[PDB]
Amino acid sequence: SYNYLKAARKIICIGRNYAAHIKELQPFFFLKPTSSIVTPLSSPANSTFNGLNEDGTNPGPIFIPRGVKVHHEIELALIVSKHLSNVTKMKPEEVYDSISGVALALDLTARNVQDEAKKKGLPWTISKGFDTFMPISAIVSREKFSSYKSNLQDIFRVKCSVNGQLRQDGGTNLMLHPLHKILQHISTMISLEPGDIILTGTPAGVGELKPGDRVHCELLQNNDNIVDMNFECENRPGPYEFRE
Amino acid sequence: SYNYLKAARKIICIGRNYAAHIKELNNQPFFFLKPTSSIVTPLSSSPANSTFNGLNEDGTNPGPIFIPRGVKVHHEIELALIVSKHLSNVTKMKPEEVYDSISGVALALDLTARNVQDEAKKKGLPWTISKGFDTFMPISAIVSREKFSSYKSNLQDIFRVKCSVNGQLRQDGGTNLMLHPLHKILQHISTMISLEPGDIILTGTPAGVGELKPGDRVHCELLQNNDNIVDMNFECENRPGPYEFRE
Ligand SMILES: [Ca+2]
Ligand SMILES: [Ca+2]
Repeated sequence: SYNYLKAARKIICIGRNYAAHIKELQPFFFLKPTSSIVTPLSSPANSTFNGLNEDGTNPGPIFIPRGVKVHHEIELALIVSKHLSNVTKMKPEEVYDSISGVALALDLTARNVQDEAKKKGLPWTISKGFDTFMPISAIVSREKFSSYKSNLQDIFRVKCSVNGQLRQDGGTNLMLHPLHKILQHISTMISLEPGDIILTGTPAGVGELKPGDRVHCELLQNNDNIVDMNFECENRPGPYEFRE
Repeated sequence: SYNYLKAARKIICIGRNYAAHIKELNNQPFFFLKPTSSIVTPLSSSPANSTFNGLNEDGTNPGPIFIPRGVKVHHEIELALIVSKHLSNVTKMKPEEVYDSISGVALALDLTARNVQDEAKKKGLPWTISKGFDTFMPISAIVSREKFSSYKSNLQDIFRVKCSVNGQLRQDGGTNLMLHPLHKILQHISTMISLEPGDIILTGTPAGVGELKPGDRVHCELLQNNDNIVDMNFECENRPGPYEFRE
């Protein structure tokens, strides 16, 4: 089921949210356009995005734009199911009641474009929003993990492999800002509504992606595979070309 | 009609897009997104502690401009285009094609948390929050293209925008001062972030940016061939939540 993708009016993400070292066991956010959504192949002309299908699907490859160095970032996505506006405080048990399920997503980033944006203090939008820059899986309904209703913070494990090599493998228990604080903090600035997709950060191990690479990503629940997706990278057509 | 608002999948904006001195007129651009959750319409357009609870079947969201605690807000009056078709990897667009790529235009305010944005700039961090607070995109009803069907060969020079606060005029400029024209904006954007019917594109603001504080009265308008086609007003208030900016 990819239908939830049609109800997504917004995609807000959190950055640098995973511990790289034991000792560290403040936050910034950025948007991603829903036009960047792309779904696995097994789910017009010169077009790199023509809108989602009736069922919310958008099968296609990752379009690496010319001149751009793309880095992959595997992440757990929350599918908000309630209206959250200026929440003063949320407890772990409440995350479950605020979402309809989760999904496995890749927060593709145009590294060199972002490097230049950070240098000039300019918007990150483009480096984070190219078409297909948010490859995502089908939704995993909460009922599938209602048994962990009181706290979902430690049950998930996310991993990403490129060309048969494991590059990222982290558990959500390494998260710096927990799920309940993410939902609460955000609501005090940019109110959330049903259908909103929230990316919660990526674990260490970010690597690059080039045309021809095969990406295999997984989402585990108590070390049990519940999401397995694959994407192929190709050259983005059109006239775009990034040159510093 | 504010129904178009319900169909907007995204809001993209172009920055520093207006000449401030004659000199540049006889001759680079960056973009950023805004959440549709930042939309707010005039009080006469149509729960608890909520500064945004979704749009009505109307497409409206009548309300004040909620200014966050500790935040300094700057107003930016701008012309918004309402895309009507799929634009992806377009190689070239002529001024004449703008009319057929939109269903109309609207008058919008691109509100910004200046001190929050200054900090982001220094730290090289995203502008999202400084540009996305609820109500940070006050916007008018739609102006259907038939209204200006007569200039379908080139709409670049027929509009003018103006913003005034507490009775005093602050911003006033014609779209003829735009550094990057409407057809180029649409074209260039499509080569990175494809557009689909319903997308809203903010096209930049003229010089004269100023501040808005709780209790302020904002009056903005859009003219076509120097005739007022849209006139909207907004009230500023204190954001009612736990948020507070401190440097
Ligand atoms: Ca990320
Ligand atoms: Ca602006």
